[PDB]
Amino acid sequence: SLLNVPAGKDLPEDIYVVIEIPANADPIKYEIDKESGALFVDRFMSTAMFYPCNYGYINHTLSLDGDPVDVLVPTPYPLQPGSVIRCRPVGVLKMTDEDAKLVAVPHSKLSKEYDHIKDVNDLPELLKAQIAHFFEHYKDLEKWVKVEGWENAEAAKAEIVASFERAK
Amino acid sequence: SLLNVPAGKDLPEDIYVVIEIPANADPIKYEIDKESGALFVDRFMSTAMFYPCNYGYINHTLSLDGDPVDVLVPTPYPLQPGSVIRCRPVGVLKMTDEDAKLVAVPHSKLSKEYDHIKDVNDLPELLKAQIAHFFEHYKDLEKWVKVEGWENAEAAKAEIVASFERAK
Amino acid sequence: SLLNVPAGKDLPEDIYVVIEIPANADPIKYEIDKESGALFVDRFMSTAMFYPCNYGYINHTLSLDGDPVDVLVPTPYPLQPGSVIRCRPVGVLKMTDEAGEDAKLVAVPHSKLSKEYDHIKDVNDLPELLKAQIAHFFEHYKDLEKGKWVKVEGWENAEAAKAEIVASFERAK
Amino acid sequence: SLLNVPAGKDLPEDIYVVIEIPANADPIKYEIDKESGALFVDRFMSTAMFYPCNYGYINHTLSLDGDPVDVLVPTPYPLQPGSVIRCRPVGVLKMTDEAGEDAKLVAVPHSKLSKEYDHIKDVNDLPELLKAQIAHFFEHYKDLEKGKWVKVEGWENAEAAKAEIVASFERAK
Amino acid sequence: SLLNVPAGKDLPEDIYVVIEIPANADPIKYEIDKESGALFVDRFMSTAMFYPCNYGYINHTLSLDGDPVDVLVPTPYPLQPGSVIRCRPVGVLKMTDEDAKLVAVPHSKLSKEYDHIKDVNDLPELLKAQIAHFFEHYKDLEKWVKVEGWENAEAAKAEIVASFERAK
Amino acid sequence: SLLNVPAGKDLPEDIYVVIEIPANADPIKYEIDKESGALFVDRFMSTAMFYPCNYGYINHTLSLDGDPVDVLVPTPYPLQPGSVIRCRPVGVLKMTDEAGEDAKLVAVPHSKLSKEYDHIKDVNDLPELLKAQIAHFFEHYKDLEKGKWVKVEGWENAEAAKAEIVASFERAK
Ligand SMILES: [Mg+2]
Ligand SMILES: [Mg+2]
Ligand SMILES: [Mg+2]
Ligand SMILES: [Mg+2]
Ligand SMILES: [Mg+2]
Ligand SMILES: [Mg+2]
Ligand SMILES: [Mg+2]
Ligand SMILES: [Mg+2]
Ligand SMILES: [Mg+2]
Repeated sequence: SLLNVPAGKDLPEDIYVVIEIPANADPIKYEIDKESGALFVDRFMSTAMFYPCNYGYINHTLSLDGDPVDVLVPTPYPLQPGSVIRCRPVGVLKMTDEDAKLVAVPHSKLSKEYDHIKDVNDLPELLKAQIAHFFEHYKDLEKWVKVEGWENAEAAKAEIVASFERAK
Repeated sequence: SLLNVPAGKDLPEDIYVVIEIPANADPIKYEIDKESGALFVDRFMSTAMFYPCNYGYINHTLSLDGDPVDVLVPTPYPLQPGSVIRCRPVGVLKMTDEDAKLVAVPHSKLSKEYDHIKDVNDLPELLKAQIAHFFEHYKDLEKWVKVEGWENAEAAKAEIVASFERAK
Repeated sequence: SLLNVPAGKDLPEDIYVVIEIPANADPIKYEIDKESGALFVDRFMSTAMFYPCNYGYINHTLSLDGDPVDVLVPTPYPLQPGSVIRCRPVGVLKMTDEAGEDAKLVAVPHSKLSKEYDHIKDVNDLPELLKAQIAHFFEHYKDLEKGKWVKVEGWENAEAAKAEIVASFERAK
Repeated sequence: SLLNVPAGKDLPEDIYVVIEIPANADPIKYEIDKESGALFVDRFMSTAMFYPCNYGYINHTLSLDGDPVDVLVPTPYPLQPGSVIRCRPVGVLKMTDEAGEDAKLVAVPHSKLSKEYDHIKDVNDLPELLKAQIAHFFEHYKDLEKGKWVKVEGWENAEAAKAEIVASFERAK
Repeated sequence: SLLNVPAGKDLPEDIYVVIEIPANADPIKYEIDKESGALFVDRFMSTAMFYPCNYGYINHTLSLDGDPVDVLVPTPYPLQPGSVIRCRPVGVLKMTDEDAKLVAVPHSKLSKEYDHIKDVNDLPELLKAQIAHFFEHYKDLEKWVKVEGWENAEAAKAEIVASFERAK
Repeated sequence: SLLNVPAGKDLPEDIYVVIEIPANADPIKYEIDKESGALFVDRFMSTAMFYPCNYGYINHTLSLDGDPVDVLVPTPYPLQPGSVIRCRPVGVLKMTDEAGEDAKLVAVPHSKLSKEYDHIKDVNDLPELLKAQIAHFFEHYKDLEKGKWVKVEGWENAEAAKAEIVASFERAK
């Protein structure tokens, strides 16, 4: 089951992200039920918006807000909900609703299209702008958010370590 | 696994439906293998028809025909096969092939678009007509069905209780 | 060609809307080129949003913004860009952008194409959620565009909508 | 424009079919408007069915029902509404509806677009399942329409199909 | 879980194939992680090619190359990744990278559209040509393959028996 | 009609490309018929491949192969066949097939439709992977066609691309 997926091959550099929401999909917010490991429908988003990246989490992590570390992962093609992808963290969007969303890109073994993206600054400015705007507005018709800013790979990695250790 | 999903938060008012067939999809009839909990292909439908609603069942229920209680769940967007959705029952299409198909709509927490639908009579007449016609004709090129009529929330709820208790 | 499509069967009650952008599609803003009648890519939207309804225009109309009357049309399923749909107007979303005033009509499929909308006779009959999504979209789809802004001002009834159609049709003559 | 598309390269063996509805699509019945050549939404089908094949017509043909010859064309993948495909006729589904008689031709992609259909020379070569689905669809797609009914009467060969094409082409002159 | 799916109802005649890659899909190569049974992203294919058939494996089999027996399964419609389909083997494409890919078609109970295909020779020549060409070229932009030839149902069945027994 | 679409706003820097085949689509090779302007199905590709980019042409151009200049255009999302996109050329893939010489231009969306490509000024700025996929595709998409072969010869810069456009435009006059 998805419940048995490890946090990564080598934390915080090499991680696995369990995808819950594909990039560019219908506005259905799914979530893996932590008890069953099954894909539950969390809610039908009320805004006409879509996640600009595949969205999911790192298993075996516990942040402050209670859940696992949530990650956005850009890919050439939308991924299947419930699928697991190997990535390396490169940044973190910090916001207040405080919450942190990491940005991880596919591991070199899955694709070479991202090798050049080592840090938050290497991410296409538009994409960063879209992620922010999305997080800043998807819940408008409901819960609110306030994007504070981006942080580097180090801070993204620190969040992973802290949450994994905190999960233990 | 899907095998561990509960019948609902509060039977028969608040239930979880394990989706096997998405609304408006290619004519592939999937079914969750009860032993493995895996999605098996039951058959490739022979008619050029598609389920007008997402189709699935309530876990931990056993009707007479042997299976779990089967449910149709309208949603704004097609759901993923194997996904689980929280709903509240509102009616039942009774037919003879006797079989009963409940109609459940998304729980208020997932969407407010259905709050006004409390009973079978609140369902759009077209949709009810489509569900009937579909059930009445999808197996024409194979097994036959004869739609007898709709029943209220109470009867739909009674079917859930009877099947859950019968499952115990 | 799309350029020859009439404004409607009986304006302003019965109109045709030329679809340029389907509902729930990828963020590509298409626009029918006025001279060729061909579907041009106006731009790739910068926000992660999608039109909540099919969006197009009534041909042979000229609003004061120099363009045809814009119309949003909800349909059970997304339509093909470049297709024409028979509708009857039911409301208008009034707004102000960086250029000035703008209005978007909301029209529903005519009774002969579908009965599902027969009960929607006016702006008030539209699901509140739908109205909310349309407003939120227009209010935010251009947020990532330097120098562009939208201020939704409110909705207006069928009568106001029909008024826009006649004025613009006459104005286009 | 689609209005200028020829009936075919060499009628009735080699024809072009203007596609209006793709195979396995959402239940939206499109129709090319005869005067504009534009794709109009004829209606949103009320049943949970979809055309088992791409459906369109041969341009410049006039059958006695006042419309062009209707043709169903199976293809490996669904075609774009408004596209034209070169086919060769292989059969005709004869039926009677509430208005009277109707016939739908079944044509397959010409050998130059694909070799996959070279072995389908006549109505009997079509997979029985495909023939069954087409009949069932026409027999049931209008079930939720008050006052509409279809009674499939049977299939006919390539020769009968080609006969329909020539008669209607000549008839359209 | 998918890990508990049996090899088939009756080996080597009646088997179950666990689908990992749907036919005609985006070039994402998924694979079921053998430890968790979860769908992992193996890699984003670099060529602009797509599997001409649904691709997966027979569970509880171990070939030489180490994995389970991999199967291509033509269907009227693309199948869901992680879904299981009942088929009967009809041929095997042998190649060297040595590797063997079986071709199985849906079991008669799921569809009758394939009853007439009993052996490798009954498969549409184009499809066989497409499978070969695909296998011969998908890894060009990376690992190489050399299609050697097709073999009959018997050889396909022999491969299943050998791998199942070898898996024990 | 598509036949009336101009070659561009300011050739060879600013051009329009009429899309015939979208990126990452089913293997159906569409082609705009030169006389009708309608989208014809040229053929169903025999290989399990798909165009890595949207593919079309610049109207009003005539290369020595007797056809308009072919252009591949990467876009964030696949475009509708028959739509026109404003681009600026950045390179050309030179190749030789069974008929002789051929060249495919690579153009990117103009700055006004999207800023995402502003940094792509020349063939060298294109992602190497993209260049590799395009070459591999043209080199293999016709492998299952008896008597057809492609030999990619190399890439050339913006200048060479712009040269192709002017020569062909002038040549089409
Ligand atoms: Mg959090
Ligand atoms: Mg039952
Ligand atoms: Mg979308
Ligand atoms: Mg305006
Ligand atoms: Mg469908
Ligand atoms: Mg007729
Ligand atoms: Mg192997
Ligand atoms: Mg594809
Ligand atoms: Mg050329």
